[PDB]
Amino acid sequence: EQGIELEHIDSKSEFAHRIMLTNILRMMGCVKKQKSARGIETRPAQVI
Amino acid sequence: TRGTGLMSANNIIAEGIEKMGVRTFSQKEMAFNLLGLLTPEVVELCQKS
Amino acid sequence: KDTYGFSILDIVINNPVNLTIHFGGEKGKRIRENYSAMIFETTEKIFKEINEHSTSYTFRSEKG
Ligand SMILES: NC(=O)C1=CN([C@@H]2O[C@H](COP(=O)(O)OP(=O)(O)OC[C@H]3O[C@@H](n4cnc5c(N)ncnc54)[C@H](OP(=O)(O)O)[C@@H]3O)[C@@H](O)[C@H]2O)C=CC1
Repeated sequence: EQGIELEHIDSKSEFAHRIMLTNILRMMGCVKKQKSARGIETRPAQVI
Repeated sequence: TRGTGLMSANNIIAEGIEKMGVRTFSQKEMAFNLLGLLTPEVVELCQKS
Repeated sequence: KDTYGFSILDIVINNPVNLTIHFGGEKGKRIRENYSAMIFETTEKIFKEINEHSTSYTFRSEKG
């Protein structure tokens, strides 16, 4: 996001915030749900 | 980090920044630092908290 | 499940060919300890590969 100040935050900024925050939270949740549905409590995934 | 992605375009001032005793990293260096977090001891440390 | 990290019912029902036990986290470390404490005094340790750096162990077979 280049040259997008506060007054310019628009569709593209929302899509980037989705990518970089909300879908990373969703991917973490998906991994959790997959390991819980299989009873995996002793092989945690490290999130960098 | 100097190189591409988002931090490129700033490579011409990296030397000026480093003149203040700061360190800028190449992508290999930053990758080495990040892979340092996947070492067995850091993994256990993350499992603790 | 609490002591050795596997369910006997799962083995009886599905007959897996291989089973890996993972030692991540506190619970995993406790299970690893239970695995390491086993001996065959006659004092050889059973599971001689398991040590304080093992992250997992794998029971293996051919048919089940
Ligand atoms: N100095 C730095 O570089 C710093 C970086 N960071 C962060 O660390 C991370 C390092 O990445 P970096 O290489 O620097 O940044 P880049 O922007 O180069 O990396 C992002 C990459 O993600 C891929 N991508 C883009 N959009 C999507 C999408 N919608 N879906 C899937 N993949 C996509 C692209 O590669 P492709 O199209 O080939 O898949 C792109 O090259 C970034 O998240 C950055 O914000 C933080 C602080 C400083």
